[PDB]
Amino acid sequence: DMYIERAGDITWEKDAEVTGNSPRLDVALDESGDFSLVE
Amino acid sequence: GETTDGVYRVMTRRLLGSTQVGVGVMQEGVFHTMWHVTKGAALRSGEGRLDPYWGDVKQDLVSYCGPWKLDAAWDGLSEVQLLAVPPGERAKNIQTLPGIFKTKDGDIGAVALDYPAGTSGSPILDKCGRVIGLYGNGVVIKNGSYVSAITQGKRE
Ligand SMILES: NCc1cccc(NC(=O)c2cc(Cl)cc(NC(=O)OCc3ccccc3)c2)c1
Repeated sequence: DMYIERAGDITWEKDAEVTGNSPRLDVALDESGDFSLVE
Repeated sequence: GETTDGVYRVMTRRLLGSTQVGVGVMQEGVFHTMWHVTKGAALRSGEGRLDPYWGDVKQDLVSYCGPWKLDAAWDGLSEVQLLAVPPGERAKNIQTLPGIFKTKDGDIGAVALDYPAGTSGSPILDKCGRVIGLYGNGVVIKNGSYVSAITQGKRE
């Protein structure tokens, strides 16, 4: 059996840690909801 | 049980101890998460029950108590924040500029942040704090890193 527990508010935080890049990728989505790289 | 707006952890006690299988967003009395997290199963909140209302395996989304309420969209230019809620760790905002998933049916935003699989369902926010989608369905690229789609549902 699954259950939920509150973890916080949904708010934008100024001065948050900035990380991550922005890749452009050719992708495909199958009937099962799985993404795959088109190559 | 608790229906206060906010981000929630989705936990299970079937495995060893209490394990976090994912995360969800409670908004307007409706709980929103990814389909792969709950598989459409009912959820407990205190002694209350949250029954599924809408779901779709291809979109990998599910809503509880009512229809999908989240309709904000990434504007295509601005930086966003992932409100990551990792297993056993505190909720943390992480700012990033999304990439793009180019598909045969159009382009989708994509966030390149790496987190444990149990973080699936954590909301992605715009500069106004509006939920533009959920984190947890994406692809594994050459460098073993993970690029998740900004997965959003439709508000009918
Ligand atoms: N199509 C729905 C679906 C079904 C099942 C699962 C999923 N989602 C994921 O697998 C998923 C979701 C998130 Cl939030 C992060 C990751 N991360 C990831 O794979 O990182 C690489 C890695 C792996 C192991 C050790 C170290 C690094 C995966 C979707």
